Amino acid sequence: QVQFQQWGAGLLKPSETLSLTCGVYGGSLSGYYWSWIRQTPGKGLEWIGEINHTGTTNYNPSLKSRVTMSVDTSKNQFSLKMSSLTAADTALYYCAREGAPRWALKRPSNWFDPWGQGTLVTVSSASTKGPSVFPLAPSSKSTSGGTAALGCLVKDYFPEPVTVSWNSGALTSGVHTFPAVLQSSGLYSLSSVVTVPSSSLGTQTYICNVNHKPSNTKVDKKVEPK
Amino acid sequence: EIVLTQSPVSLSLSPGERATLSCRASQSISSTYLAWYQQIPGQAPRLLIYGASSRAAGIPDRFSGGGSGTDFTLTISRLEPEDFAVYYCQQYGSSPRSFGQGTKLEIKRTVAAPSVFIFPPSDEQLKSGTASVVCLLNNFYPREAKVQWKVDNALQSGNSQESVTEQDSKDSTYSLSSTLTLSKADYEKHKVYACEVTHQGLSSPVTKSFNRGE
Repeated sequence: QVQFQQWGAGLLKPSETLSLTCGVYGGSLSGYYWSWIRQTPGKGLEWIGEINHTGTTNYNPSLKSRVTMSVDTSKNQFSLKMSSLTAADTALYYCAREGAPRWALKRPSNWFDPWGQGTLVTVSSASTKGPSVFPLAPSSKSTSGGTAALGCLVKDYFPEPVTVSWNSGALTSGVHTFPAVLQSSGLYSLSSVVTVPSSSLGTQTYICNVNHKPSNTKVDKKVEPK
Repeated sequence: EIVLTQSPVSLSLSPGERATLSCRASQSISSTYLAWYQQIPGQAPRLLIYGASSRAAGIPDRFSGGGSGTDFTLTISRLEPEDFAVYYCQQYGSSPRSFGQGTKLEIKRTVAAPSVFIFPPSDEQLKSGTASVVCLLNNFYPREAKVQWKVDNALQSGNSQESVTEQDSKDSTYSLSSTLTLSKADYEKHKVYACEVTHQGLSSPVTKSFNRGE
């Protein structure tokens, strides 16, 4: 029943001030400690800090110089502020509650039980850039026994994420959308592929739909054989 | 800081088998201050066990926890398809609360050779002054595979990036995409572009190549 809604800007420059807030539904803040936990994509979990309904806070010692937390009991919300940001602060940020009640000072903490969803926060000096969508055409060298592979390369965009569909979602089987890679440039590049019957080439249309909200970009790229 | 070292890093098993994951703390901690969380890629962590052995509501009895002092264990008696995810350990006896680096529980299936495809750069990218060549490895197992880019038989280094998808939900295979990026001058300076794939399922490396002006 207890769940979270999170908001706060997710794209910042270094040395800006990150501010995130979670509203709590289905349960009150009073009696519990509430924490922020972050996770770099591909990495593990790092606890940031916790606050109770009276404002008692506890922070990770490796972050206490640039992290504060607030609570708004009238709105049943709590907030995190993080300063002197760097690219290393790019991560998914979660709200969580302790699994059991605990008053303002109890030396050993509890476990986390209800976790909220992870919101991506990106810290970079790069400015928002829409992706270039390049076709990956089926050929002689992308066929194998009646099966032809085609796709699209979503290159030089920032920041994450991008959503990729095939034929506006009517095409799903055999689709592989790959995690993006961060280039030296600070821009992202991803690919989406699909294997189809090679007899379908010439009559069946294959279009890749790429949506990048931060740049307000949506591209419908038709992929045609050789 | 209490460091938590999880073991092993990766674990390939099949549904119906027994899994046991270890959590070692750099210092001795009481069992009441240990927890285990499960995480499927793309979703938030989910509480499995707290206080070393207590199961959170909804968690079946096939999940067991124990240990004391410096060493703790999570045991999945008979593995179900739902159970294949990442597993993290956590201590909350000492500030700050620390997590282990995780253990990945992957479905163990039959060796499958990849289907290797190659894609030259499009004309749209060529007018941008850049050329990217793509090589696709489709539906293979296990995850370990080697991709090598060769331009006129010159092995490439520092000019390519690859990405691997999560383990597929129905055939438990992996797929990999590799991108080789050159300037369009460097790209037009050469003729033969090749992707060489090494994998457990192939009796010899498989090369997919093309020529500029095909």
